[PDB]
Amino acid sequence: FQSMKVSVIIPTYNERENLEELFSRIDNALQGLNYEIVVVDDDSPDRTWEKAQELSSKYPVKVIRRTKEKGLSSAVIRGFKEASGDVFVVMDADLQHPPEVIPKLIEAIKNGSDIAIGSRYVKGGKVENWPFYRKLISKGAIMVGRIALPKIRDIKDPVSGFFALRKEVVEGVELNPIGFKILMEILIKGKYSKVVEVPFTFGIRARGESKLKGKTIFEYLRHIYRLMKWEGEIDRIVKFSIVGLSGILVNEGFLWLFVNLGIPKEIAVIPAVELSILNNFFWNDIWTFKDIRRGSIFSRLLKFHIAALSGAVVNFIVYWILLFLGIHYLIANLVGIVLSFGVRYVINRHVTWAT
Ligand SMILES: Nc1nc2c(ncn2[C@@H]2O[C@H](COP(=O)(O)OP(=O)(O)O[C@H]3O[C@H](CO)[C@@H](O)[C@H](O)[C@@H]3O)[C@@H](O)[C@H]2O)c(=O)[nH]1
Ligand SMILES: CCCCCCCCCCCC[N+](C)(C)[O-]
Ligand SMILES: CCCCCCCCCCCC[N+](C)(C)[O-]
Ligand SMILES: CCCCCCCCCCCC[N+](C)(C)[O-]
Ligand SMILES: CCCCCCCCCCCC[N+](C)(C)[O-]
Ligand SMILES: CCCCCCCCCCCC[N+](C)(C)[O-]
Ligand SMILES: [Cl-]
Ligand SMILES: [Mn+2]
Repeated sequence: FQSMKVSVIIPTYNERENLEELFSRIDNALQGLNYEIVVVDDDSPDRTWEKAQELSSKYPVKVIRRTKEKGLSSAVIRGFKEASGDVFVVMDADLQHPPEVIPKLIEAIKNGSDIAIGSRYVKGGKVENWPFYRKLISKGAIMVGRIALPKIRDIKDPVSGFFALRKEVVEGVELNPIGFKILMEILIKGKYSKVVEVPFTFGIRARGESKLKGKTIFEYLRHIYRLMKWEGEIDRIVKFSIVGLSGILVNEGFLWLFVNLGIPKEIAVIPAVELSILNNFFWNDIWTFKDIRRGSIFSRLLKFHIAALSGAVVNFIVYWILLFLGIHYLIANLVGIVLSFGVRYVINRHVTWAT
């Protein structure tokens, strides 16, 4: 069936030796299928944009040197533009991504997926010769993206550099050239309805020096912030905070009201807090999250209470922990309130008004 063309897009920088075993193993895996390889190199000081060209005699290889421009994600944007295939496959040259599972990816694409991800962390997936501290900071950094961007909540490896997509997913789509996480840009900005994750084994880099670890992590946070903006999440947070402020005022306003109406001070505290909670729920349901209301309004009210109490507990715990650590009590109080706002937001976005 793959008379339809597959472009295998490979960003390189000082990859050398691998080309031989890379192209060999790719060809073996994609035997007799219609495919091209699209190497996009940013003027390596080291030997190839042109070592790849001598292998053009043995392999269907198109080579691109960008000399004005530089960057991993940027290279893949370029590879998209220059590829002529129906299906794009993206991967690294160092053989950490095994060409032998490329068939499983395109197979997933043929079966109806718009996007097939090579995933270290789905059932079956592996990453060999890694400490578990290393593996968990990885899943940790990922979890930050899965929580901050509800759209990729169910994607266990959205930072993977190993994936396939139908050409249509990225056609007419403007992808941000900054960074290292092109897959994440696509999951947020691309056109698709089905994504699957395909287990594979992350291999040891056979040969050559490492050009990323570690520059990625800060860019990755800056990237998540850019995506949060694009997705409307930053705008929801600002409204949620504005509504939060109104709640603090309403809480005090009823508290003052109840003491001059006869009600004792610590019996008054509770109706005051409940009214502030209800106030906060009302404005969030018709403003902050007006567009993603589901089910009964009572079910959401109840869940909103869980998020409010969770916020209160987090505020309590964080505060006392910072005091024991010797932080000034006003900083401790400020961090308390901000972490409580963050946790309330997350639980509301993911539970109360989940998408
Ligand atoms: N044109 C161009 N190509 C690059 C650049 N940087 C790297 N490439 C190529 O992109 C690949 C990544 O370099 P590695 O040194 O192997 O990175 P890694 O640490 O193994 O990271 C991989 O795993 C991460 C998640 O585990 C991925 O997020 C990451 O993108 C990559 O797949 C290599 O093929 C490398 O030649 C660049 O700046 N410009
Ligand atoms: C605490 C400083 C922030 C003040 C902003 C107060 C709320 C902004 C106005 C939002 C209402 C506008 N609109 C169109 C939704 O009605
Ligand atoms: C579509 C309805 C628009 C709702 C307008 C925005 C409501 C914000 C109300 C809370 C603001 C009160 N406060 C204290 C911040 O001024
Ligand atoms: C069942 C007892 C409940 C005790 C926990 C106290 C709840 C505090 C809720 C804080 C919310 C106040 N505010 C201003 C953010 O709305
Ligand atoms: C939510 C109900 C609104 C009640 C209005 C309360 C008026 C503010 C209280 C007067 C201010 C007195 N004090 C002690 C704060 O200076
Ligand atoms: C992991 C939860 C941490 C809870 C911290 C408990 C607070 C300790 C309070 C010490 C002094 C306050 N007081 C009045 C009880 O003495
Ligand atoms: Cl709240
Ligand atoms: Mn690598």
